Amino acid sequence: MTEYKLVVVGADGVGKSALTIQLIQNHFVDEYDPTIEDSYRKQVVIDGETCLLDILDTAGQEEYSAMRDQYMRTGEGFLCVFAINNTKSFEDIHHYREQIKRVKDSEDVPMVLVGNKCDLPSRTVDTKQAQDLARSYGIPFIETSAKTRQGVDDAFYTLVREIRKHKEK
Ligand SMILES: *CC(=O)N1[C@@H]2CC[C@H]1CN(c1nc(OC[C@@]34CCCN3C[C@H](F)C4)nc3c(F)c(-c4cc(O)cc5ccc(F)c(C#C)c45)ncc13)C2
Ligand SMILES: Nc1nc2c(ncn2[C@@H]2O[C@H](COP(=O)(O)OP(=O)(O)O)[C@@H](O)[C@H]2O)c(=O)[nH]1
Ligand SMILES: [Mg+2]
Repeated sequence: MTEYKLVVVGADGVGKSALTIQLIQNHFVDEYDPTIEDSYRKQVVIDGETCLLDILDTAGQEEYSAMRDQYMRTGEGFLCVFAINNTKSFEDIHHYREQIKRVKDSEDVPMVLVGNKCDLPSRTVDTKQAQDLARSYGIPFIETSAKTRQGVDDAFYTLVREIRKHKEK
């Protein structure tokens, strides 16, 4: 069975854990332990292919040990998540993309830009801003809500499709 290693990265509080738990459990958590970094497996069918998705939901101290470099280097594609009500989390996307490029030693790593919390009314990052950023990176952009499940399947499945396109060479 085909396995895909997905990694969810981004600032604290953008909804990485809520997105992961929505995908895996079809339920919205109002709180998820900020001390829990972990990987979950989910079997799905994407475009007729039965896959195993291994989803690493990242958390912990900001540290750049060689061990953590190798841990991140195992990821085959990355969801780079910001929240559309938090401009700082959007400005931090550059950082996460650069760190992925660094550990993967490539400018062509499967990535999807995810603007989460799209159910909230207090939007500070406009859609055009995010699509412009994603266009400049050459990656898809998807708006999601872990609360309503809007866009959640599409974000993770689009990442899988990006990994397949990379694997085809
Ligand atoms: C509370 C919590 O769980 N986290 C916080 C944000 C994400 C997690 C882990 N921590 C963390 N933070 C940052 O950047 C935080 C900012 C804001 C304040 C100072 N910095 C720099 C920017 F301004 C943002 N980055 C990381 C981080 F890069 C990694 C990590 C580490 C290594 O060695 C490789 C690597 C490769 C690819 C990656 F995507 C990431 C990531 C993420 C990598 N680990 C934790 C980070 C604080
Ligand atoms: N309204 C709304 N709240 C969300 C959404 N995603 C996450 N949250 C909330 O934002 C807070 C932080 O989410 P969390 O998953 O812990 O973010 P993480 O730090 O990136 O893992 C929690 O209270 C979640 O309930 C969303 O799409 N909409
Ligand atoms: Mg979390």
